[PDB]
Amino acid sequence: AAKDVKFGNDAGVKMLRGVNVLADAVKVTLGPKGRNVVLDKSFGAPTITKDGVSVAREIELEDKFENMGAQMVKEVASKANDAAGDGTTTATVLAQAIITEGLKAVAAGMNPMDLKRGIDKAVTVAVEELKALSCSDSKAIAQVGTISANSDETVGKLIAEAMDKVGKEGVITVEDGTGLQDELDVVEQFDRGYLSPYFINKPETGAVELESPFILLADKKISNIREMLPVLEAVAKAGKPLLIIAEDVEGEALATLVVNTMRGIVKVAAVKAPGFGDRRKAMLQDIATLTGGTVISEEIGMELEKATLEDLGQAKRVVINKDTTTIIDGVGEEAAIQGRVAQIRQQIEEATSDYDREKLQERVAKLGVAVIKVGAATEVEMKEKKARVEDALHATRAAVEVVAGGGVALIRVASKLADLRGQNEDQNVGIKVALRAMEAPLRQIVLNCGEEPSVVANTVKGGDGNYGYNAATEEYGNMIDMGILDPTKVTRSALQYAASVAGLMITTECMVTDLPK
Amino acid sequence: AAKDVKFGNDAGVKMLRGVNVLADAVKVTLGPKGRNVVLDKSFGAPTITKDGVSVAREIELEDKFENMGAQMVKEVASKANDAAGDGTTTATVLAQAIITEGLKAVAAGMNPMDLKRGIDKAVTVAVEELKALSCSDSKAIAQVGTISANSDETVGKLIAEAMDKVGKEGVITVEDGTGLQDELDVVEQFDRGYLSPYFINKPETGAVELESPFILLADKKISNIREMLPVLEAVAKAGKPLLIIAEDVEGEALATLVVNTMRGIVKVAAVKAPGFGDRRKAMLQDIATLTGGTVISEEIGMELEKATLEDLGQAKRVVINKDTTTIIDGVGEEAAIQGRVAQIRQQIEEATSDYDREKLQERVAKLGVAVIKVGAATEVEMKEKKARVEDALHATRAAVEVVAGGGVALIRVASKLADLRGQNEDQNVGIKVALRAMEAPLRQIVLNCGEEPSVVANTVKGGDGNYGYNAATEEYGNMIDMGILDPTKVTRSALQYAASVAGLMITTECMVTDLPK
Amino acid sequence: AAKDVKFGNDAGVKMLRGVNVLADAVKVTLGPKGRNVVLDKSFGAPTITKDGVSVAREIELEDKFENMGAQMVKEVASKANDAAGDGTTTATVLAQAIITEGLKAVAAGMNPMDLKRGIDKAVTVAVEELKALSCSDSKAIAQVGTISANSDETVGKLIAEAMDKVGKEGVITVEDGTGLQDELDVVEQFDRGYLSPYFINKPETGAVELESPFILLADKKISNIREMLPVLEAVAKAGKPLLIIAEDVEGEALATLVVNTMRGIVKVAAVKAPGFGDRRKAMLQDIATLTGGTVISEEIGMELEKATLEDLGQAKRVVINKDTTTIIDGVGEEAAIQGRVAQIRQQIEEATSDYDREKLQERVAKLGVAVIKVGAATEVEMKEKKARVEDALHATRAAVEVVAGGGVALIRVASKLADLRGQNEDQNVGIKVALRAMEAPLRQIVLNCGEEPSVVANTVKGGDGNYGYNAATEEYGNMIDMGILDPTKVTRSALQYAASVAGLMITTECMVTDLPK
Repeated sequence: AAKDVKFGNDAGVKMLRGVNVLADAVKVTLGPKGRNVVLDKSFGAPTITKDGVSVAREIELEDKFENMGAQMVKEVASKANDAAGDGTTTATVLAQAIITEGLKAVAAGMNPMDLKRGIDKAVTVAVEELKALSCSDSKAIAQVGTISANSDETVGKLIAEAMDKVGKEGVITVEDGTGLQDELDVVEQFDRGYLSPYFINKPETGAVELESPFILLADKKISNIREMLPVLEAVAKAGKPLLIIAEDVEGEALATLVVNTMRGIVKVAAVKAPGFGDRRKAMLQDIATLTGGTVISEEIGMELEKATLEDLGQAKRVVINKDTTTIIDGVGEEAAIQGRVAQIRQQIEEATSDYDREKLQERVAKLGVAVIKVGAATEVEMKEKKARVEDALHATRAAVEVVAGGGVALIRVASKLADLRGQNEDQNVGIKVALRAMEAPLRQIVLNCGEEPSVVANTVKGGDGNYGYNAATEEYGNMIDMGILDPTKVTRSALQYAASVAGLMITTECMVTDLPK
Repeated sequence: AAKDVKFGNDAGVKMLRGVNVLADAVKVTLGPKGRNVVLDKSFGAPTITKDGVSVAREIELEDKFENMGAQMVKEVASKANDAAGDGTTTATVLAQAIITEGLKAVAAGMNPMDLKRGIDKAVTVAVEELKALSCSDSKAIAQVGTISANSDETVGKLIAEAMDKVGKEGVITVEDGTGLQDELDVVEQFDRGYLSPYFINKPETGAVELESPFILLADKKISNIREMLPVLEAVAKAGKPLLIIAEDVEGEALATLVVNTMRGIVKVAAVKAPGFGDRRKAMLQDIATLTGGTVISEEIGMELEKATLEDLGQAKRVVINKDTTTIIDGVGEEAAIQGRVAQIRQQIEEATSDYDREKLQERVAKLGVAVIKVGAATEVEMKEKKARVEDALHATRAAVEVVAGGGVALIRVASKLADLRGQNEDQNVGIKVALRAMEAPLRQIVLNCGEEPSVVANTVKGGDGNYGYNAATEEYGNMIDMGILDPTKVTRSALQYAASVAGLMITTECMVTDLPK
Repeated sequence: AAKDVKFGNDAGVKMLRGVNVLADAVKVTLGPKGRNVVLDKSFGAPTITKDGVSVAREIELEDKFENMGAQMVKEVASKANDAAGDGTTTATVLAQAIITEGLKAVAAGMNPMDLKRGIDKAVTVAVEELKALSCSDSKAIAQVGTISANSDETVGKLIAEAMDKVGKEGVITVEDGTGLQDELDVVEQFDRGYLSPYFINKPETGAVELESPFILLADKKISNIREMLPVLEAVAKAGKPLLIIAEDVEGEALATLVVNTMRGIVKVAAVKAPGFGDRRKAMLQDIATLTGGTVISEEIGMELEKATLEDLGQAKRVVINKDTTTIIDGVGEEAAIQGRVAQIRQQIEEATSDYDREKLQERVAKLGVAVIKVGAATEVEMKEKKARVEDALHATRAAVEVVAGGGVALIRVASKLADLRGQNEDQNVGIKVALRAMEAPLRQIVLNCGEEPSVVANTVKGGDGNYGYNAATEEYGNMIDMGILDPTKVTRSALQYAASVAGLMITTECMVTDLPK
């Protein structure tokens, strides 16, 4: 359709307004004194939140261009959430700060490209400086978990031990307990999410759950639909849920499965094979050995139509997040899986490239799941405990993949980079833009407290090291001694993502959108 | 004509906007880092100023009610200017601060009357506290003189020289120097201004100047016009200028003289007799002896019509300001004047009431005069140097019968009154309203510097005594050691006038104005 | 009437538009390739000009605020025209450049006061640097004379001839030639203009001309009107024109004379006495000796009314410009004047202060006169040649007590100040604002040629010294060798006036004007 095009400054103003609308709505929920935000529910009473992520999801503007700006900075929160699993609001306040001052410098005549270069330089030097000041050990892992579950020491300990058993990389799932106590057991996960939403049968978690499903392993991309019908019929009996782990399921057959899940029971859930090219099919073999199935390869491609339930692997349970699929308890234990492990473990011995050995080591490391059965007290208490552990786990994993909290770490880092220079004046301005934005988080936390940000900032900048401002007690002191910590992971992730999106927007010279007319 | 009436809140909002428009325009010119304000000239290039008084004079709003508010607070500046002769901008920032928070408290439900009482209480305790922090010895006279003269050591010394010669209670005048340099000599003025403007033949100074005029001294109030005609005719020859120092010139004969000055040469200038009742006519006799004239009393009232030029005293020159008339060089020197002095000097000996002696002492003091002849710098700068000396002289005499500058004095005073309470909560709120307004001056000075007012204020409040912030060098230190002083006179006057006008506005419940329709 | 008030940015935008409208209209006429501007005549064919001054006079905008901005920058042209007598367009392009970038920096957050300080610092260092790149010997006088006379060798020589005869400090006048050719002869003026316009009987020159007028010399300020009537009556016979050289003529008697000149013949013309205080009356005596009159002093003040025509001096002709009065051929030659000269010449011998001798030397210099009689070219071109000579003469005398043209001088000066810094970043920005504006003149000259300003500017900045761009031949080369010179006077005056007005506007925080409604 007819488009609307805006260049330079005209496009810059529309972007700035859009980011301000989103950022302002989000930033009010920062810190222990974060204010509430009312999100109008389609039906019933409105939602009350202090959670930034929840607020951002609702932000969409009428002005096509402003909305573009809001959707661009919304990428900061989502990316930081996907990486660190926390600190999205901090990322949003940092992004806005860099974009605000960045665009103002552009309007002043500064070179967009130079500005970006200066900002990027400040961020690289900042992250390394952040490392110097610095969630690896179980002490920290247990400390983050408890914090994520309202100081519940029980939950933090369960997570720490869970990660200590299967490694801070292994698959971990939370299940219901069987009469009090807290159980932990490894009962025999790849980076692939559902090819399309809607498969999400549990909207609250944004994940797909399948109980005792069959797993169709294919080495080709499904698109034909029709030749899949005979396999679907076979799965329609007993094991209702079906998990398709093919090379890829094209929009053709994929759209058919999506339309079939609606109304027609649980049906099927589709994801793509882990890895690519050569290692893709060898990786599929590992899944086949776990689940006890047969991979329908190129030559067996004709067989895709006459694939019996014997060729379909099976598992006790499977959970598919946005970008992670975990197969819990596969059917083909010991003998099969262990023999597979013996082969690959012998592959590393066949010394070739150091690369191969690393990749093969990842495979043997993958071939079980560690289930955490929660404290089964009464009935409702067990449901809450599971809700606590579930959220606390998710937050700890992101925290794993500490520095003084309250935004003092970034301020302390900015003080060190005061002499940082670039190749020119514009690059120097960009550097200072980044350093001024590193004060934004603390200033916003203080602003929400009802105190003057300029004063508190000045005082903390006057202090040294872990000297910061406790927004909870309205008192200054040693942040770490007061227990106000931030994983170095969430802090650097928030800064890096804020700077990348901000860098893109500052480098933008033209915007195109469908005309309202 | 038809009026427009607004009550309570409706009237309060209109007043607040009006005061904000005036105050905001004025306050930008506060301190050493005061910003410029462009005043559009009717013809030619616009005026550029950092002088608050000049800006305020131009302020007039379209909205009848808002204009009323602006004209009300404009009274603060004019009154403080008339009293201290400086600190009008400080007075305006104080007024706005009290009015802003005062009206907000009113809108919150507070009792206007109680609020005013609390504010007034805070101001009375503040001025006495200001006195504690703040003139007999020559050191004190010279010190306050330099401060009032904008840290000019020369001027401060001159005021000390004069008060050392004729005494601190003696007569002191200032005029241009004959042969450059800077002179001071002792050679052998009452509180009454022109009864009506227009007589002002010199618009630039806002004063009336008469050269070799005749002085008609009358002990009755002129209103008849007609019986004055014969005397005016006699003065129409040779000594064109005429000065009427009668008991009072009623609007009847006064309006006739005003209409006659226009087009009909310089004509006459009218003022009323110094003092009142009994001492009024005895005071007139003193003027008669100086000028060498005869006072037309009650009985001589008929003679008012046949008053010859012999009865009219004469002087070399006379200058009539808004509220001061000065007779320069009277004709009747030595013998006449000296004999008059001998009588009154002998009156004080006739011990009766201590009161009489004080009043009689004022008379003999008026009838030598220490003539300060300013430094003749290009004969153009003579006017600037002259103005600076008379302003400093006036301030020094008032002091005879300094605090830390940069608005730190008021802040230091506000710290002492932190425990000040009233008869109720509303009175306590009003007290705090006044104390918060005492920080306004410093915060505005800092705001104009480009620095954060909340931070600098916090730091100065953390210090002690003369510890303040030098806005010129952007450095903290001992204000007095840095030479940043403020006459206690300008400071207390600015606060008192700000509080009085603010008290009136906060007590206002109804506004009436001519309808625009 | 009701006013309209605008603050900060709102006032800044209105000012910028106004200055842009004026500057843009004016700058198109800059240089040898200046474009034409059509000025609509009230009656007849429109005016066609390449003269900037003529264009500026016509500029007046509808928007009250924008007009204020235009009238403010219009002050740059008028002031530079009054000082250097040329370079108004250059001044206007410099002003606009400083204001444009200055206001943009303000909008960016920069401190107005700091900016002004930086600009002022750049200008002071620039003018001294300009002096370095830039008059005792006849060669220097003639050289600067030709340059000021638009490279006219003839005029430059004449100024050298005159200063060789009566000295460089001597008196020099210019007038029409009697018998064509071009004459120069030595036969046996004060800084005071008409107290009020309207006296200007010759609108084309903006000056007052009186033929064989009487000269009333008074040592007091006239205001009485009435006592002047008898003297006016005496002058009403024979010598119709009258010139009043009193201490000052106050608006009272002045307004009466102005109303009398209208309809009532030529009447009288009033100006104030040269100098002030003591030397004022001694200076009046010198005029009295020339014209052959008697000065009515303080004591003779009564005589002001009975001042006979014998007391009134007389001259052959008198011309009163805006700020200069010249008495041509006084009646009291030789004996009287020469005796007066003998006294003052003997005063300098009485060694006291070096100051007195300088001032006394100025008096004897005023009381021979080198009469330059312009080349009589058709008696019509005589007026053009005459104007050109007096403008060049005025400029040469100022130089006694040239740089590369085409705007290259300022560019060369800006290159030197590349390392100039201030007390802070804002002051550094202001400095750079001034340096960027110094390229404006050349860029505008090139822009009018039809060539790319950025390219030519870059090339000249790449060159050295007098290397510039000849806009006439479209060729680069040594400006001075090509004969493209600019008096250092016009260049520094244009820069200083541009910076002062720009400094005021940048310091402006509020604008007030009569409401259109």
